[PDB]
Amino acid sequence: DLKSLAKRIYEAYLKNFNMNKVKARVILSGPPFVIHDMETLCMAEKTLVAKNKEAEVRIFHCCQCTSVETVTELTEFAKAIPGFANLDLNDQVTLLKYGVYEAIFAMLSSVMNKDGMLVAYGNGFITREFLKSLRKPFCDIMEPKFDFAMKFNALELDDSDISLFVAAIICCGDRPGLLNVGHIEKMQEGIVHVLRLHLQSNHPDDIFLFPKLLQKMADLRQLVTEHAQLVQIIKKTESDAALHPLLQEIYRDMY
Amino acid sequence: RHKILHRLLQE
Ligand SMILES: CC(C)(Sc1ccc(CCN(CCCCC2CCCCC2)C(=O)NC2CCCCC2)cc1)C(=O)O
Repeated sequence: DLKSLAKRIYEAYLKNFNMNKVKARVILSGPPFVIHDMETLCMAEKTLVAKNKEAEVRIFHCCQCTSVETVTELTEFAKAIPGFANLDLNDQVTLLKYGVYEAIFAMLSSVMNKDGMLVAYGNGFITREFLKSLRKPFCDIMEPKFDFAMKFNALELDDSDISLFVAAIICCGDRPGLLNVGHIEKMQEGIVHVLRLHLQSNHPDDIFLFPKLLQKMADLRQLVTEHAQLVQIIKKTESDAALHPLLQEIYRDMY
Repeated sequence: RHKILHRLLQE
């Protein structure tokens, strides 16, 4: 039932993520509150966030809360991938541990354009330049993500493609410390098989789109490797930037 | 070692 493995994964994607590509493009076309300077950030915090430090530290805390929620949605999505709930609980944990941020930065592309990113459930839009304006090390977090996203978005994927791509990212048989490698590789084989057939049908004019996407998965691995290095730096050198517990679990010992 | 995530997974 290949056409139904795809549909099951797509359905699980639409069920579990608040933000997706069709919703983001509707908003990014035609109004989110633009955050482009310190004044608008403060106004946005008044109107979009309920409950005092440097601007950069407040942005970092809001971002963490968001990542905590995305990690939670991705866990629910993962449990809905055929076979995943059958793996060993340790392997489930290992697959999400290394997979979530690859998935998060793929999906972040959906809400990014070259000028900024849609944030807060579609209700704000932060300019890329404002984020560059922040002081080090916080002006370094988002930029490499915009760079990745501009290359990713040029592939013109839709949510049916992205759902399978994210499933393939999560079902990766070469993560450090997997116990039952063969069981994961067999799952991934089927997802990737369905992804190749789905792209062939959904994008019949890009004959290299499947290997283009495999390469993006390796690009996202490097992107997360570097991201985890910037986070480790932040966690040493910034007194006010402690990680939410679930995020500490995920980053501890990562790369 | 991944207490919260393990909790999430078993729900
Ligand atoms: C927190 C670290 C340590 S670094 C990190 C990681 C991820 C992100 C992107 C967070 N974000 C902006 C959240 C913007 C909040 C906004 C700020 C201004 C005032 C109003 C509220 C956002 O919209 N994420 C989408 C969510 C939908 C699905 C795709 C991802 C930023 C930094 C982590 O790595 O976890």
